[PDB]
Amino acid sequence: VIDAFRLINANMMVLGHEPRQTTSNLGHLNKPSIQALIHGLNRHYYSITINYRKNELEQKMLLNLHKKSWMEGLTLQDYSEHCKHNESVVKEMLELAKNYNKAVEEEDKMTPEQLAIKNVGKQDPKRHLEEHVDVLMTSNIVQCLAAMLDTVVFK
Amino acid sequence: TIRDEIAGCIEKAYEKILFTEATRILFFNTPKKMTDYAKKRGWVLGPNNYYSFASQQQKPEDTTIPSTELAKQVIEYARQLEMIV
Repeated sequence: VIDAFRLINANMMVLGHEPRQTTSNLGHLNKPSIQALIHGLNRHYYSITINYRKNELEQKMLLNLHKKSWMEGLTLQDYSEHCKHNESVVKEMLELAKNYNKAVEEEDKMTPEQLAIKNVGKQDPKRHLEEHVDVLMTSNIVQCLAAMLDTVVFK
Repeated sequence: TIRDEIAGCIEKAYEKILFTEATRILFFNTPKKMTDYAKKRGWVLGPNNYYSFASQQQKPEDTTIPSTELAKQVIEYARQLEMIV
């Protein structure tokens, strides 16, 4: 993001305005160009490159601060609260997944027949198509957080 | 090799068996083999009768013992889920 600029001298318009040396960073900076308004600043102005520096120690903790933010304080609290969740209304949330698996599949079982009508994968789409990946991933989250029960509750 | 199998296969599991009734299988008259069985089995020796106490035997529950392998099986099961992944 951000940006950076520099003012070229306007009284130099009689002499050569065309440096620089080590044109590498110049080439990567002027790119992409990227519309018009951006190019309207090539005259009277020129940009200047930006690069981060580390400072990797504090950056390492700065990663772990946001990542650990999702984690709990004691780490046994919200996971055991998800174990309280592991049977809620989770049998009812699994009934939510069961309705997605009936309703999406009986209409996705007509698709193998419809492929013979259109012959074969021409546009399309419907849809009503796939979406079982998210259902399997949520069910896998359910079974893993539920597998934590035998680990936590026991000892 | 049959006679020791009388002792092994009678219990478990029978509640009780009368004296002379087991004497009908051991044959003889009043053998010392049934005394040696009163040692080997142990098990119980009762008056004019016998007993499988106690009780039938050892009373497996097994309570929290199988919960360890019930957690353990799910450990490697989840590992198979992660191998997909």
